[PDB]
Amino acid sequence: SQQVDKIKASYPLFLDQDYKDMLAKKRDGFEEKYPQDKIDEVFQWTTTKEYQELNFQREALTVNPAKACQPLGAVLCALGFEKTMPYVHGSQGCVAYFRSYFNRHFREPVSCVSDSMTEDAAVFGGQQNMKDGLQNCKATYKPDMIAVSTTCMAEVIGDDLNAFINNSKKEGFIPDEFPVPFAHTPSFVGSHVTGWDNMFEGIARYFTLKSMDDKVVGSNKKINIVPGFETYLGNFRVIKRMLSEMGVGYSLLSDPEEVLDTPADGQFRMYAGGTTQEEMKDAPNALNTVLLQPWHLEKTKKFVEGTWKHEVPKLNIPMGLDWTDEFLMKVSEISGQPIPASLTKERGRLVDMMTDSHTWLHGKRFALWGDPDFVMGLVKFLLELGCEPVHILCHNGNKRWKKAVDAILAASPYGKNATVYIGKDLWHLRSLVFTDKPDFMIGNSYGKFIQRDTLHKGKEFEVPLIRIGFPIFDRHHLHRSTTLGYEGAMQILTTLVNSILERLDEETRGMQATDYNHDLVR
Amino acid sequence: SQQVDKIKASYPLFLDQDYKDMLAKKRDGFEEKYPQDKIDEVFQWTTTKEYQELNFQREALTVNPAKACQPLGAVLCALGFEKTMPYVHGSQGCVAYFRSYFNRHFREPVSCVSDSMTEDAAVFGGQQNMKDGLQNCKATYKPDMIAVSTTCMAEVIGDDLNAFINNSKKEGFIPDEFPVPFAHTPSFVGSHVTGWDNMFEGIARYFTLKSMDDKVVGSNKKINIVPGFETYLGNFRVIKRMLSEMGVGYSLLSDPEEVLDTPADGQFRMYAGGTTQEEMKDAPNALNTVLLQPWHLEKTKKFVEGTWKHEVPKLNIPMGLDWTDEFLMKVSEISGQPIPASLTKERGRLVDMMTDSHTWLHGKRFALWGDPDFVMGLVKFLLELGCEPVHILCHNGNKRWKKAVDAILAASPYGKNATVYIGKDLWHLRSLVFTDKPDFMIGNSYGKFIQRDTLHKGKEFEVPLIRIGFPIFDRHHLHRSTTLGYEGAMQILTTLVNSILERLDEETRGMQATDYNHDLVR
Amino acid sequence: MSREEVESLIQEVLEVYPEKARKDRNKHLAVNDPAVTQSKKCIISNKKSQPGLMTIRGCAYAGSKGVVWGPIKDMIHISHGPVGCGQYSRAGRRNYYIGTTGVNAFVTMNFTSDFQEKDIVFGGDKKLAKLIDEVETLFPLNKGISVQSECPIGLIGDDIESVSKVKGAELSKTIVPVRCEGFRGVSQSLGHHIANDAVRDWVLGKRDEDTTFASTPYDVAIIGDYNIGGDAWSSRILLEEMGLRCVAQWSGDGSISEIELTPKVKLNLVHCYRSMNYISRHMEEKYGIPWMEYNFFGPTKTIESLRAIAAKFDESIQKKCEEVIAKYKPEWEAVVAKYRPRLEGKRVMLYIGGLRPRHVIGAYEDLGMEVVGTGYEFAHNDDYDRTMKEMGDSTLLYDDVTGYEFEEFVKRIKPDLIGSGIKEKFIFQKMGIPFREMHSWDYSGPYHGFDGFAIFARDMDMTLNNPCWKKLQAPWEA
Ligand code: CFM
Ligand code: CLF
Ligand SMILES: [Ca+2]
Ligand SMILES: [Ca+2]
Repeated sequence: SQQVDKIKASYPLFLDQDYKDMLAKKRDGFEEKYPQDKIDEVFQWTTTKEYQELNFQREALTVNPAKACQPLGAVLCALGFEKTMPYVHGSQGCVAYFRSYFNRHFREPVSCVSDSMTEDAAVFGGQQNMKDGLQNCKATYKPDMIAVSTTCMAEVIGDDLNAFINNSKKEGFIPDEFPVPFAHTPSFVGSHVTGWDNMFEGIARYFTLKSMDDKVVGSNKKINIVPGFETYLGNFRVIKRMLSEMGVGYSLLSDPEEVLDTPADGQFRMYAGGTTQEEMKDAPNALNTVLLQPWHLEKTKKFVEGTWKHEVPKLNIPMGLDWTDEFLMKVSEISGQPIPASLTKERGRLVDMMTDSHTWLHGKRFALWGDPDFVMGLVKFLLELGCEPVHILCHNGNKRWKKAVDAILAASPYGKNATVYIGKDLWHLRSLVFTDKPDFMIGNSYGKFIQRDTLHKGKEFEVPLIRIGFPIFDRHHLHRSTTLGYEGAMQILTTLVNSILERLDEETRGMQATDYNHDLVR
Repeated sequence: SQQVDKIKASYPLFLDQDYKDMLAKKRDGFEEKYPQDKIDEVFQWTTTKEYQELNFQREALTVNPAKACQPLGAVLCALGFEKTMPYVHGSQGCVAYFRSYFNRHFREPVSCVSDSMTEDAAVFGGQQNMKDGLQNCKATYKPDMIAVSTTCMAEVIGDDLNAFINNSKKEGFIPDEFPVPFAHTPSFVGSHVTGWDNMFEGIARYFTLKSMDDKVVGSNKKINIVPGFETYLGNFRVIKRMLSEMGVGYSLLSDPEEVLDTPADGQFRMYAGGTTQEEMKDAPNALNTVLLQPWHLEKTKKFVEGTWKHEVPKLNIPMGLDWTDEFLMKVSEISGQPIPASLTKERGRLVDMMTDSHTWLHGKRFALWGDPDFVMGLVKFLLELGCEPVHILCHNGNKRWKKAVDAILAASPYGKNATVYIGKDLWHLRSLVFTDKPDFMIGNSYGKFIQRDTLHKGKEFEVPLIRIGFPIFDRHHLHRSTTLGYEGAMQILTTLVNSILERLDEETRGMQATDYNHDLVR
Repeated sequence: MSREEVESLIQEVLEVYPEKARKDRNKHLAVNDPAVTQSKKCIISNKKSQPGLMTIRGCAYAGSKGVVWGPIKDMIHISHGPVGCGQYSRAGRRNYYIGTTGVNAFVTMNFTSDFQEKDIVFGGDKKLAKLIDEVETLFPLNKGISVQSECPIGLIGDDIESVSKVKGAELSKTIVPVRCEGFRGVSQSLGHHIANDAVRDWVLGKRDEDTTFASTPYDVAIIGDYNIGGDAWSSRILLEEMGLRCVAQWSGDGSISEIELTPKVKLNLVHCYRSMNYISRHMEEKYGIPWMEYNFFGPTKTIESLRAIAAKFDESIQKKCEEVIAKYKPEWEAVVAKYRPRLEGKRVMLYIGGLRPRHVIGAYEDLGMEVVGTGYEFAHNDDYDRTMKEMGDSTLLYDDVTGYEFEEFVKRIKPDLIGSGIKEKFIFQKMGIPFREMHSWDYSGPYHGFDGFAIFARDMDMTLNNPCWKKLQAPWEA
């Protein structure tokens, strides 16, 4: 039933007796589910070191990964350029998935097309799909540029994107001068970040390679900035803020902050502001290039140093105090712009926030995951706060990166009990938070299930999740937040401290029992 | 005992058996506390309408007020002016309290002095305290200005601040030209906000009254802005941001954003940037004056219109969509500056956030409290989101203000089941959240005890607190947040939506039982 | 309004398309006219989507793992291929279930063989085998496994059938090899057909020789109800209330056991025609189990179905059916009494998968709303025939509508409310048109049956008459 005045949705609804009873009968009648005892048993088992060991012995099965295939990154990278339309040459299924994946994280429209290759397109090789697809795409959505990415299908069948595109132009399907940069993004290699890398490098090649003759380093008096796979509007904005705050001529390559934040005013802007093609063509003329997230911009680094001849600084993702300092100082050196008292004060304030909260932070053990750079940085900041990143997991991480983080950990007493895990999925982490239980875990929405699992063992075993990363689907607008620079640092610090206090208030909310420690002031 | 490797503080400590047993024996042995039954009984009683009625029949007893005495406001107001030292003529006890009260909310130093009046100073009237106190204050802390406020003690004994100060100067205790504005702030009248009002008006009189001859409205091409009692650094900053974003010549009178956010860099800056005396002296030359929080700037309004001859616009606190629009448009009209596409887009984004989250918001009933303006505005925004501010409580509210809010509520279907409560303390509200239980409550740290009480009745009776207002002592750095303008609106919206989702995740975290609705995407 | 104004609209939009694409698209845009029962009325469906026109279709994988196979609780489904499909698909669909996720139920999880380059070049057929063992070891309580082929698997030709048969025989576990390679077909549609065939060949037949199950004259089965937000449950409660016994729900709170039990049901109640009709026909021609379609969207439709269903049984059932209708009458009545006035005459446009676009029409009309246009992503002409008797004369119809099309159509039609998918939501919200997700119920409760109707009603009002809509334009502009 339903009480019109106070309608109950799925949640309170299926808790009504008639419903409960129905499910009970359904279960006992046709589900043949394992006895509650067996269930409870196997569960307690999944929390033991014995289980965890077998769990880590996995060589084939991947459960609850902490990554996505290349094309996703290629698309995001594509969205960073002015009136550019992401075009994924391959199965249409992927594109639908990409769009929705981003739709849910940004709560914004996500324009992307596929040339819809099917059975015979795979067998015969979809060159026509490329031709018609490009023509149709331009004519219908009138984009200024089309960024081609790929699907495993197109990668297996070796569809020569370049050949196809070239022939597409030569056969009059699209104007010969229409910018159609491409990039091979095999789903089965690297991850989404690699896709971002490949896509960017391809675009960089497109507007540069040939025209390298008239280019001269530093002539434009700008500093190129490559964000890489970034899913926080605040992260793009903070970099641009600081740069402008210093009066540093810069050029953010792949800036979709606008596309991912179109104002709702009765009008739909498919495309929005982004990196102008001219900025890309002129990019080689820049003083240098700073890669905000170096660990997944490998191919781009080689192209920039090799072709653009830019001496890319060995800088870490500008996360946390130290790294942000290094970033600013490096930029300062390259541009000759002194760090304004504006930023100096901001740094001081963050330190002040750290000092005000060091009490609660000091000692808190965390488990975390996400992209290489993000994680690496998060770790550094955690260390600066006096916290312990015991379980550092980066599914899409590599041997060298692990070493880097290990060295970072070996540089601080707080990293003493930390352990970096590469090529490990969230199911592995689930075991880690059970066996060697941390205080909280920092990660994307996928971790909410780990917290569900942990709590199911017991309240004192519950490891609260702190949503920082990608993707965040169960929380509205967190994508606006910042993690980079002092600003991002301050936000993260605040978030952490308050998360700690929250759980404490809960734990001490028990009247008569634990409420004695329920302090008004903390 | 204690395990050196894993030391347990007060919380986990007193839960150890030997400790529990000790308390049990203490209770049963010498406390003579009422039987657990009686306790449980009286508790269930305090949640009934019967209790609530008797609770509302109170005419003398005030329990858990939602306000503070005038001097607190006077002090905060004082801190908004360049190198100014708050001086409270009266008992030293107050000053210690004021400082700490703010210390805990801002997590910053709070400089304020008292001329320490004692027994004989009260009987004989502390004129000497004023003389010596002022001389000593200037000489020791070298302030450029001293803002005198009062304590009930000094208000009862009718200490003529003006006479005292005048004589202090004439008798050579301080230079005759040293700026010593004063204000009578009887603890037992109005509240802290009134203190802010009085203090400001006194300062405005001091640098204006006599020198009104050479003043001409609009000559300085600036728009005066009076923030009033504001305890969110972000609230000052957002106003200044928008104004500068429009290119509007403005002058924020009483700007302690700097004093309340000194960077920790091995140096202690007692005083920081604030409203320069010149800005105050030149204030009458402004085009007009906008009172961000009109409801507690009454005396100032009369002085501005009366003496400064400024036609102060009838504007509501710039909170939420509509009111922020009105504020901007009014400012636009007064300054002749068109609202930049910068702000227009920002408005659009907020609307977009509203549209993206309207689903979860629509219908959520809230209980709230705080200063008149803050509350009034919070209500308006709540209505704009499609939420229902059922219990609107403003202890320091008045008859006219109630009417204003009522009219606002009568303007929307969502205000249908709302009820404004003036002169009501949090104990009254406690009953309201028990009898007519809302979804969440928005307020200061004092509400954490109401949530404690509610949960004690049962989980489904627990009404989570959303910390927005003053003071917030159990959460680090929330004082940096913003509530004004689209920026503040966005933050509040995000905070609310996420608060809702949080509680839902908790309610649906029960594996097998309620976790079926534990959605990854929301 | 008026087919002439509509036909002009269709023809106008088609103008941007290069001749080739223009020619094709025209065949998928049509003005409805009841009585017409075919494609005659300029409407062809289930065909290759035009490249570059940004369609909203999915892949065969989505058809199998996404909608049909994924929903099964006590069964582990392996997204066989590179990471991505599984990840993007992980807990996207709200096919609700009751189980201890991780120990006996696994829906929420994303099991994948995380294909890496060397697995393609050398064929991850060995990887799969090793994977299965790891699964049995780490998830003892699974009652079966299913490999969902992603594009790569289809191309490289991995003998997944054999791996399944060999490992299955060894471990004595049901391992179902599904060839739902994304490229195979034209949408999620074929994925359904494939998944159905997989069920037929690898699961259904398992209990044919077994006669231990105690059947009753009222044993029914709900097929084609994925319990989105609890949809199946809200439908089941009604059926059982009128004396029926729901032996199994296909891909709702479904277990492998009840699926195997299905061949013992006296009647199959098909909700989602497009996805289950295949297996329904098979169960008939083989086990002689008759099947009928039905609708639970809105009281009129629900009641209509409840009666038609009870009519297939004896009087005890029919009599009970009326008691049920009687019981819920004051409720849904009160619902319309409150909400209809707020939604009276409000026009709505839709676009969904391959059922809802026509099925929800009834519910809308029950609240006094008019569906001015609707369309499917993957529906075949089978559905379109049925669609025409539901759509009012001169309403717009579209198959595999391109993004650009939906936009322009919406521009002139100017509906008061639009119901489509996630990839659409924000696009129209930007335009200031109240949008409501008709795939995921916009994270809201069930819509099926009477209890679901109350929720559906509230939701429509909630959004359609939300104050946020009036605030789209800034006062300083006109
Ligand atoms: S878009 Fe149903 S034919 Fe299929 S996931 Fe939705 S309108 Fe599917 S009713 Fe169903 S539970 Fe669906 S809502 Fe047929 S199962 S491929 Mo997207
Ligand atoms: S249409 Fe469908 S989702 Fe596409 S591939 Fe084909 S079965 Fe799969 Fe998979 S890893 Fe990513 S999303 Fe692909 S590019 Fe490969
Ligand atoms: Ca949006
Ligand atoms: Ca401080």
